[PDB]
Amino acid sequence: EICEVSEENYIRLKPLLNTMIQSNYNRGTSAVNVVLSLKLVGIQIQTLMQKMIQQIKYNVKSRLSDVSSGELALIILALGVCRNAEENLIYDYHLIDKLENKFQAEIENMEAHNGTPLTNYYQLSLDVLALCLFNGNYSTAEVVNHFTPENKNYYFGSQFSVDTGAMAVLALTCVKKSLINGQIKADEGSLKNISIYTKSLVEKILSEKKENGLIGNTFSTGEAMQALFVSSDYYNENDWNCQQTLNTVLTEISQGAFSNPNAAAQVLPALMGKTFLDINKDSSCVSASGNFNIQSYISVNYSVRINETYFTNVTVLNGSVFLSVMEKAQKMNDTIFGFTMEERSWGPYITCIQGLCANNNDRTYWELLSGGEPLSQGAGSYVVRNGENLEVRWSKYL
Ligand SMILES: *[C@@H]1O[C@H](CO)[C@@H](O)[C@H](O)[C@H]1NC(C)=O
Ligand SMILES: *[C@@H]1O[C@H](CO)[C@@H](O)[C@H](O)[C@H]1NC(C)=O
Ligand SMILES: *[C@@H]1O[C@H](CO)[C@@H](O)[C@H](O)[C@H]1NC(C)=O
Ligand SMILES: *[C@@H]1O[C@H](CO)[C@@H](O)[C@H](O)[C@H]1NC(C)=O
Ligand SMILES: *[C@@H]1O[C@H](CO)[C@@H](O)[C@H](O)[C@H]1NC(C)=O
Ligand SMILES: *[C@@H]1O[C@H](CO)[C@@H](O)[C@H](O)[C@H]1NC(C)=O
Ligand SMILES: *[C@@H]1O[C@H](CO)[C@@H](O)[C@H](O)[C@H]1NC(C)=O
Ligand SMILES: [C-]#N
Ligand SMILES: [C-]#N
Repeated sequence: EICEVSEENYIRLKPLLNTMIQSNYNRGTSAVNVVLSLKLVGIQIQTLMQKMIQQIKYNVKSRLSDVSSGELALIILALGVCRNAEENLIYDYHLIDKLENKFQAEIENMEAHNGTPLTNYYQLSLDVLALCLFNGNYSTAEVVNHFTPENKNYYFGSQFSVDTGAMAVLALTCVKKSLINGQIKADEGSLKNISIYTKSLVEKILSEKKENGLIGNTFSTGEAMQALFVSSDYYNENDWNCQQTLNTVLTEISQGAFSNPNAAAQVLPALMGKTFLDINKDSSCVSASGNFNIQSYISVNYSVRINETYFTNVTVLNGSVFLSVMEKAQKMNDTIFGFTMEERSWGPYITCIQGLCANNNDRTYWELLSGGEPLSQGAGSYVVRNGENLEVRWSKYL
């Protein structure tokens, strides 16, 4: 099933539009995914598009190897949504060949280690999808090997990463199309195995559908919708009411739930009935499209768990975010609450506390909780309230 925002309700998407526009004044965040979504729905913003190229050119010279596989995949997608002059940058800077190397690097690490890539299956899926859409050299055999639905990298503890599964589905579907078309060769029987993978992932995705229509959570719904658009083969119209989902999302938007330019960007395409598979490197650009009118305090229970728990009383200004709490709590005692952050596009990401750094290969990270409950937002975004047990917990995957 595919449902779209009624053109009568197109105005409801205004906050996302604005939110993504304000991204301009932020060299910290990425403009790639922002421009990616916009271009994908036939909307062009010069100011953001200019910012995108700036970052892209800045990263081809230096950082070239520091850019992650998925990040490169995203760059490739944003430049090649439709055919324009900027698409040449894909074939000028050998980005596809670069992605093949970065993707292979992910593979190497999975063998050099217990099955963990340099990043994650979400990015891995992005890689395969990009390589697939742009005729890159990838092993369809290696795809079947590493993408089985029961793979550990689809799950975080007990939670099945809806985001990951959704992106996996999109990628796998692309290969599925690239196989039916003579666009690439594959060991016969692979199509079946891929379809089966896809079938399984969809059922898992739908299993995480909330009663209000959300799939996973708010910020996984956007791309879960895309995955479900392209996989009607594996579900009935009673297993999902798309219009309900669309309604719930529209409600949250009005509630400012997508103040995060990355959260906004990732939800935009599905709301307009678009998916990443709508990307055609051989032109579809609708250029003419686009036309736009224009002293309270609070206290919380700040826990930090490793084996033992170090908890304190923190009092901050109203409207303060989780990260601010962490910063004030680190002033109270640096030995116990001193931490390390990285900007990580999405916003501040907590890497180390007390010198204990998260390790990808060790499957370990710091989890953010509110009264023993995993947050749906990053530390910089999550506005804290009152009486909350704000726990930061050393965690693994099962
Ligand atoms: C498909 O899956 C079956 C069972 O897992 C396996 O025996 C076979 O090798 C796979 N076929 C291909 C072409 O990968
Ligand atoms: C555009 O928005 C402004 C906001 O002040 C409003 O005054 C005006 O009526 C709108 N015009 C059109 C054509 O939408
Ligand atoms: C604060 O958090 C810690 C860890 O969960 C807990 O031991 C303590 O009881 C909490 N205090 C309150 C006010 O609930
Ligand atoms: C906590 O305790 C475990 C086992 O008692 C120990 O191996 C580890 O170093 C400590 N911290 C963690 C969770 O790594
Ligand atoms: C922490 O102290 C603040 C004021 O310093 C107080 O409002 C709060 O009640 C204290 N914590 C608890 C357990 O109430
Ligand atoms: C601070 O403001 C928020 C919303 O503006 C409100 O929910 C909260 O009640 C205020 N502070 C307290 C302690 O109530
Ligand atoms: C930090 O907290 C610990 C634990 O109570 C305390 O012993 C120490 O004096 C505090 N000061 C620092 C910065 O180490
Ligand atoms: C993140 N899960
Ligand atoms: C998750 N970052």
